[PDB]
Amino acid sequence: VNVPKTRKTYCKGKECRKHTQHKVTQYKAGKASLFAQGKRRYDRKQSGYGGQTKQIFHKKAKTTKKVVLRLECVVCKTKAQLPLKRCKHFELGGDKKQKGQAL
Amino acid sequence: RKVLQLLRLTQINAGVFVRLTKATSELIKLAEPYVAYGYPSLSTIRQLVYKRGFGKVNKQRIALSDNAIIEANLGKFNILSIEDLIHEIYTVGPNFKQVSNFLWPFKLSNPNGGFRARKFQHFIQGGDTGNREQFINALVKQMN
Amino acid sequence: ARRPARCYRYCKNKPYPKSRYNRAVPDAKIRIYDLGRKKATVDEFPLCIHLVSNELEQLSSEALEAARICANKYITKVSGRDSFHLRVRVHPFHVLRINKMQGMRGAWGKPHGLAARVSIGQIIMSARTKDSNKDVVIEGLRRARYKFPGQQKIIISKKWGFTPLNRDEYIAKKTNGEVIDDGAYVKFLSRKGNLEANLQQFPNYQYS
Amino acid sequence: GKSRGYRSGTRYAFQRDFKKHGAIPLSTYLKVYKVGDIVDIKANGSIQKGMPHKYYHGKTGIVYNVTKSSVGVIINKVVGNRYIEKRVNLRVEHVKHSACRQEFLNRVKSNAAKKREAKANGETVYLKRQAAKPRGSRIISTEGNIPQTLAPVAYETFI
Amino acid sequence: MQKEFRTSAYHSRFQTPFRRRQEGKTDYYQRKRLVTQHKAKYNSPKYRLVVRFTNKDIIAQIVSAHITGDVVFTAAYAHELPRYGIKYGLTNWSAAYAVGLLVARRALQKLGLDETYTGVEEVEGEFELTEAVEDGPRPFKVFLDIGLQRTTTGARVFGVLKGASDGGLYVPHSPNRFPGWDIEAEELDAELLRKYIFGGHVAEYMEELLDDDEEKYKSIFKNYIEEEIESEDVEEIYANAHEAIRADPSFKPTEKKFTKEQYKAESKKYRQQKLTRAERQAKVAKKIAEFK
RNA sequence: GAGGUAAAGCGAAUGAUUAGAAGUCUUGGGGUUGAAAUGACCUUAACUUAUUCUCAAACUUUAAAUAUGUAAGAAGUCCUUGUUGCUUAAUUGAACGUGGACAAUUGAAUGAAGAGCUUUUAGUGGGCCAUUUUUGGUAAGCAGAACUGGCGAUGCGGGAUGA
RNA sequence: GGGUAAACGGCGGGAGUAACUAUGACUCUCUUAAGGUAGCCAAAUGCCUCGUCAUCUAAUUAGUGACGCGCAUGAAUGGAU
RNA sequence: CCUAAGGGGGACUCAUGGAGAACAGAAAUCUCCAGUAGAACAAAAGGGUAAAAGUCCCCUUGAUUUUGAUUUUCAGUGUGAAUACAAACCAUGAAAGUGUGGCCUAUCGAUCCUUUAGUCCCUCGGAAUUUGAGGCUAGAGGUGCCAGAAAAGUUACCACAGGGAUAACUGGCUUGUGGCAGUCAAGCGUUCAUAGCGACAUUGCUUUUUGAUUCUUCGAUGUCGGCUCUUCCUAUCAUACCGAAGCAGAAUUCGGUAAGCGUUGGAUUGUUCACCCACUAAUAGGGAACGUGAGCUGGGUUUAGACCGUCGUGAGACAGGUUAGUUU
RNA sequence: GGUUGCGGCCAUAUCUAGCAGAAAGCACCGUUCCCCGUUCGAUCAACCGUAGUUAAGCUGCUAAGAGCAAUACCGAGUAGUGUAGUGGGAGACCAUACGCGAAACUAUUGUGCUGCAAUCU
RNA sequence: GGCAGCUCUGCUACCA
Ligand SMILES: [Mg+2]
Ligand SMILES: [Mg+2]
Ligand SMILES: [Mg+2]
Ligand SMILES: [Mg+2]
Ligand SMILES: [Mg+2]
Ligand SMILES: [Mg+2]
Ligand SMILES: [Mg+2]
Ligand SMILES: [Mg+2]
Ligand SMILES: [Mg+2]
Ligand SMILES: [Mg+2]
Ligand SMILES: [Mg+2]
Ligand SMILES: [Mg+2]
Ligand SMILES: [Mg+2]
Ligand SMILES: [Mg+2]
Ligand SMILES: [Mg+2]
Ligand SMILES: [Mg+2]
Ligand SMILES: [Mg+2]
Ligand SMILES: [Mg+2]
Ligand SMILES: [Mg+2]
Ligand SMILES: [Mg+2]
Ligand SMILES: [Mg+2]
Ligand SMILES: [Mg+2]
Ligand SMILES: [Mg+2]
Ligand SMILES: [Mg+2]
Ligand SMILES: [Mg+2]
Ligand SMILES: [Mg+2]
Ligand SMILES: [Mg+2]
Ligand SMILES: [Mg+2]
Ligand SMILES: [Mg+2]
Ligand SMILES: [Mg+2]
Ligand SMILES: [Mg+2]
Ligand SMILES: [Mg+2]
Ligand SMILES: [Mg+2]
Ligand SMILES: [Mg+2]
Ligand SMILES: [Mg+2]
Ligand SMILES: [Mg+2]
Ligand SMILES: [Mg+2]
Ligand SMILES: [Mg+2]
Ligand SMILES: [Mg+2]
Ligand SMILES: [Mg+2]
Ligand SMILES: [Mg+2]
Ligand SMILES: [Mg+2]
Ligand SMILES: [Mg+2]
Ligand SMILES: [Mg+2]
Ligand SMILES: [Mg+2]
Ligand SMILES: [Mg+2]
Ligand SMILES: [Mg+2]
Ligand SMILES: [Mg+2]
Ligand SMILES: [Mg+2]
Ligand SMILES: [Mg+2]
Ligand SMILES: [Mg+2]
Ligand SMILES: [Mg+2]
Ligand SMILES: [Mg+2]
Ligand SMILES: [Mg+2]
Ligand SMILES: [Mg+2]
Ligand SMILES: [Mg+2]
Ligand SMILES: [Mg+2]
Ligand SMILES: [Mg+2]
Ligand SMILES: [Mg+2]
Ligand SMILES: [Mg+2]
Ligand SMILES: [Mg+2]
Ligand SMILES: [Mg+2]
Ligand SMILES: [Mg+2]
Ligand SMILES: [Mg+2]
Ligand SMILES: [Mg+2]
Ligand SMILES: [Mg+2]
Ligand SMILES: [Mg+2]
Ligand SMILES: [Mg+2]
Ligand SMILES: [Mg+2]
Ligand SMILES: [Zn+2]
Repeated sequence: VNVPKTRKTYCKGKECRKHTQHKVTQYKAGKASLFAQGKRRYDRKQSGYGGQTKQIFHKKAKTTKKVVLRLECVVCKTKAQLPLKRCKHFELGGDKKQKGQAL
Repeated sequence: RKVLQLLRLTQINAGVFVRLTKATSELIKLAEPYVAYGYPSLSTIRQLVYKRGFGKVNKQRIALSDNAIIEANLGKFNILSIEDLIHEIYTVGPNFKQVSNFLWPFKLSNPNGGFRARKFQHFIQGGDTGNREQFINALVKQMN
Repeated sequence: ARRPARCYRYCKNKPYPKSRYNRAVPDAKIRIYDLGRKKATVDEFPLCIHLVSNELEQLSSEALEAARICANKYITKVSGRDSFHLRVRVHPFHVLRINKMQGMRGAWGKPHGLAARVSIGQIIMSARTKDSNKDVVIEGLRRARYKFPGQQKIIISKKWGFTPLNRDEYIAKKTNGEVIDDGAYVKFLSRKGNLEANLQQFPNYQYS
Repeated sequence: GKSRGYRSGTRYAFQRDFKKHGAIPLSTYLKVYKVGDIVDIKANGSIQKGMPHKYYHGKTGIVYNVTKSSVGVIINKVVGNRYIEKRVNLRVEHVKHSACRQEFLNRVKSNAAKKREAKANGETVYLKRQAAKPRGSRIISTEGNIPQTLAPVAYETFI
Repeated sequence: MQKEFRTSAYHSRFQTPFRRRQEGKTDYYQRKRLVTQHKAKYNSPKYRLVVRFTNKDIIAQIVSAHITGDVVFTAAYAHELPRYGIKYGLTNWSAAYAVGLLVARRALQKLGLDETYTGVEEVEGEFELTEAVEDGPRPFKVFLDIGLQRTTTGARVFGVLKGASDGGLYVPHSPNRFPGWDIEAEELDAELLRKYIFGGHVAEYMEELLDDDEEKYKSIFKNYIEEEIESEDVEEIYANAHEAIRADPSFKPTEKKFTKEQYKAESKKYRQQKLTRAERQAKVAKKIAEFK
């Protein structure tokens, strides 16, 4: 899958409310904070004796992930998110197909 | 089963009068393996109505023992007597529907003399079901 | 190897032919369907005799081969190899299946053999010959009947050879120039199409 | 493994008619549908948008909605022990006016015309349809038509 | 050696196209897109500006489609132009403009939208759409149907487009197919378009050819020579015609030298008639007999 | 209205398939011509043409029976003209209306211990058998589906006996 | 990174070849950490198997003695006596 | 899987065949004619498609935003997928139009938690500011047992609740397989189809084989074989009487009525089976809950001890071998 | 009646081989300054209607024409099928009773009809 | 998913 690094979609920002030029980037999940309430609760539950208190997922089945595009408006810097289908290979702004050539 | 219910034939040896059209003939064809029918004469109709004639009065089975019973229920259709009713059935009249529906289904006995050796095969093939066409009178004489 | 034929006598399954869906199917035992003087012209053999099925049934390719061989052997022995033209009129296109060659789990069988599905009144074998060779050809078919299961009738045809015309309509169309040879068969005149080609192909056509 | 996809089993239902493939004749696009019209549903295989499900192929219903290229049709489907009202969006290529309307709407006009004339003539007319009745008596002439006697024929083999 | 192709099975299974597709005259894809109307605008028709060019004529018709066949609203032909003062070049780009203006004015006369929606009375070649008047009926909307004719910038069909638009009809369009459109600099040079509207290209050809190849000028521009029409007075021929077209756009049918019955009787003499069944049967019998 | 099963068809498409016949080999070999000419001849095999025997659950032009959708009015039909920001070039339509006309043959049959509506809760969620259709299997008192009727849950007369 | 098997344990396949044939001392080839050594055996361990030969008997799927490409014998998981 | 293989527009016509053109030939490229699609359309198969949905070219991001309705599976719940609109904002085209991903039918995922985007809005409750945290709306990180626990073995030391819903006997249905018997008659038999046989086929019987099934029995019908004893069947090995021969005699072979009468002693093996030695008129085949264990015996199998080989890291396994093992 | 433009149904309209076509129309046809598109003004664009032609297109007619369409004392009330019996038959299957009812085949006939506008010997 | 060395080996980490 090859997706161009720019895109003109609708901007939901109050300033724009229209199709503007956007910059496309792949979304990357942030680092899990230690002070998130679910993390704070988990650490308290794990302390002391009792062993592992919550379940740990093992039976992985997916071999891909859904790629999310981060679209930042060049006018007002409002971001938007778009999930794509499951692809094993994804590049941003790769070389476009050239039809009519030999091996 | 639904066809026999719509002909008001919900027991064995129950008899009813039907006016022949395309619709009622195609009804009777469906019930043919379960019924014996034919063309009734005037004397057969008279004997049926006289001996086993009952009227549907307020959803009750009332004997036709007096002409006032017939008049109170069929005078708006110009039926004032048991003979008016017999005529209306026999010469299929403009008010055949009301007169035949007013008549409770006839509850006949078993034949005096029995049926043929095996009832449930067509009259043509030596049985009893289907259209026998003038021999319904002999059968009714046996059963009425 | 082969089960008794009683295991496959009746048309219990839908027709199961060779296709893109079953491919590893063996060949039928019968490969030759025309015997005797198959190149004889229509006028040489006026008499047709049929072996007709009185059964809705399945006949194995093995039985077809055996009956064909029996009839051919007898008729060539008694009257000569060129005194008749025998044709087998049923082709085994239905594949029989065998299971054993667990239990009932996964019991879909493998191809085992071939059979022809015949109806009542269906012709199994046809023999065109001369009239004087009737009793021989009949006796050739009557023996072949022993190789088949069920009931078969030997019926002398009303028609001229393997043609669809009676022995009288054929003579009428023959003396009227409406029949021409085509090798072992004939072509009949048509009153439709190009008039010139029709006239050229049937020069002796006494038009009315 | 069972397969129960949307268009399973529609191999022949959604086929075009023999020698009738290709472009749609434009009378299909010139018909006018109003709310309350009775329409037959027949999927056209060459238009895949707005296509009915295979259940509605061959069903007749009432138009309830009219859009740019489609009509909404109300269908009653049996689900267990009752009917459920189904609302199907269909492009007009899969829709045709039901010919049962035009016959009954003509009988309404004919009844109105017959009734008004009878009032003008001061007589009566009966407008209820009647089933076919048994035929009356008749006399069959045999001049040129003397009865020909037939017999069952003997058995013959024709092969 | 090879299989004969035109078998009876080939003919039996052949599905002939639509009659008017096999004639190569109707593009049914485009026709479906043009004709089909929004189903919630129930019986309101879509009106097409059918523009067709023959070798000698320009046909412009305003058409709405129905189940029994298309119905003409009005029609203007190029051979009507001599009535308005244009006698030669009845297939110019300018003749196309004149035909479009004529059909627009005639349609608006038929509807009653003459005083309202006059159009572009002073043709300067600027791109413009007929705007509706507030508190009044909307302009007659018409869609261009160029049929199988190719879309090129400078084509004559868009001459009828521009004429009809200037005549007061609302015909949706863009100016990037007009003569004088700069594709690199996406603006319309209205001077060159105005040149084309008033026969400027033809007049310039007359002037440029006269001083270079006089013999070809004598053959190509004969009618102008025997009409004493020079280049400088070419424009007025159109400029007056426009005015004349606006003065009386009503249709005047040609007075017919013969009646319908006379035409039919004359034409029926030159029409072979099918042989009776008996005639061809006798022919077959004779051909059989002469074969002996 | 819808359908593609039974049947039928295959000198109709696809696929399978028996036999000859007549042509072309110029883009098949063997032999015989040829001193060598690829230019003939005998042959088999190829194709081509018109025929011929036999077939298809996952082939088909055609195409049932049974089963199946809708309609058979008063919430209808017709006439006139009111509303809108929708729609039309519009005074066009769309939808919903005011007012007027059509009365029990108010628009097929037959039947109707009446129609409609609601709440709440039990048991059950092993099934089996018969006719017909039907799948696997050599078959099975075998395994699995379709429609109906039964047994289960049911005694009574008959089948000696028997869900 | 090194040591250690009287630690746990492990201890190979495919073709050709000698003035008949058979076998293969010999050679080639793949490959291991090493490729089962001394011994022993159809043994309480061998499937095929009631192995083959000898002896014992009139006759022995038993016994014993031989043989050994040993399904899957073998050295202090001790081998042979 | 695809930034096009999505969207719009335009132009063109495909597979293949024939006839022609230097090298060039069966296959290079060019030309004409024929060509209903016999091509192609990402991927299964089916449907669909010819001035296109196919091939090539031009422009693009509608594969966008907001939240409702509907179809399928359906409980008319969820998920997936799809349909027709409303309100925006766009692409494309002269335009009508078309476009809310892929021509259609598959290509996918809850609560809790985390993370990002949006609103920069609400809350941190004695009052504020700034960090931090918590909320609201939409995605993503995943459960493939796919309406979604967090999870290795062994038990031959074993336990419990049950199950004839279910295996290991007999019995019952069936008879493929096993066994036995016919019909036809190409051949064999010096000649000669049928004395004796008999291919290619085809019809049966039997329940002495083994399967198939799972109806009965799991609050138990004592599961191998032998010994002992009785009886029955006949598809007859012997004995009685006979018919046939490729019957000279003798011997033998084929067949009929026949179950009256008999059908053995041993070596090896737990064996059923087998295989030899020997006698004999003959050493036929079977059934009776695969007769027969409150009749026996207990060699085998199949509790617990123990050894070996192979397998396993191990506990242990072996339908492999071996030895000892309460018979009321 | 012919012809053109736009059509409806979408072969009774298609296909093959011949022949004819007055008037108008349509068509082929001529040219390259201009808008435009190509390897190629062949297609597409524009210009002239001037120099020519019915040769082709188009239209009609012909053919025991191919195909297609329709019809039927054609085949055939056949094949199939709903319902029934303590019908036949070891079975495979079959007959009968009350109903529905083909396809192929055969024969005959036909070979576009038509709406709006304009135009014409 | 973090470190680190030679497309990658080693160690460490594990609530959907
Ligand atoms: Mg703590
Ligand atoms: Mg804890
Ligand atoms: Mg701790
Ligand atoms: Mg008595
Ligand atoms: Mg009796
Ligand atoms: Mg079966
Ligand atoms: Mg199992
Ligand atoms: Mg269809
Ligand atoms: Mg789509
Ligand atoms: Mg177009
Ligand atoms: Mg079919
Ligand atoms: Mg089907
Ligand atoms: Mg069939
Ligand atoms: Mg057919
Ligand atoms: Mg075929
Ligand atoms: Mg409950
Ligand atoms: Mg429950
Ligand atoms: Mg159960
Ligand atoms: Mg119960
Ligand atoms: Mg009962
Ligand atoms: Mg009793
Ligand atoms: Mg009995
Ligand atoms: Mg060694
Ligand atoms: Mg050893
Ligand atoms: Mg041992
Ligand atoms: Mg001993
Ligand atoms: Mg020994
Ligand atoms: Mg030893
Ligand atoms: Mg070892
Ligand atoms: Mg050691
Ligand atoms: Mg060891
Ligand atoms: Mg694209
Ligand atoms: Mg695409
Ligand atoms: Mg296009
Ligand atoms: Mg739903
Ligand atoms: Mg859903
Ligand atoms: Mg799904
Ligand atoms: Mg637009
Ligand atoms: Mg849109
Ligand atoms: Mg959160
Ligand atoms: Mg507070
Ligand atoms: Mg506080
Ligand atoms: Mg998620
Ligand atoms: Mg998870
Ligand atoms: Mg689960
Ligand atoms: Mg689940
Ligand atoms: Mg445990
Ligand atoms: Mg164990
Ligand atoms: Mg059980
Ligand atoms: Mg058996
Ligand atoms: Mg058997
Ligand atoms: Mg056997
Ligand atoms: Mg011999
Ligand atoms: Mg059991
Ligand atoms: Mg038990
Ligand atoms: Mg006991
Ligand atoms: Mg006991
Ligand atoms: Mg005996
Ligand atoms: Mg004997
Ligand atoms: Mg005895
Ligand atoms: Mg012993
Ligand atoms: Mg037994
Ligand atoms: Mg026992
Ligand atoms: Mg005992
Ligand atoms: Mg005991
Ligand atoms: Mg023991
Ligand atoms: Mg033990
Ligand atoms: Mg080990
Ligand atoms: Mg002891
Ligand atoms: Zn913005």
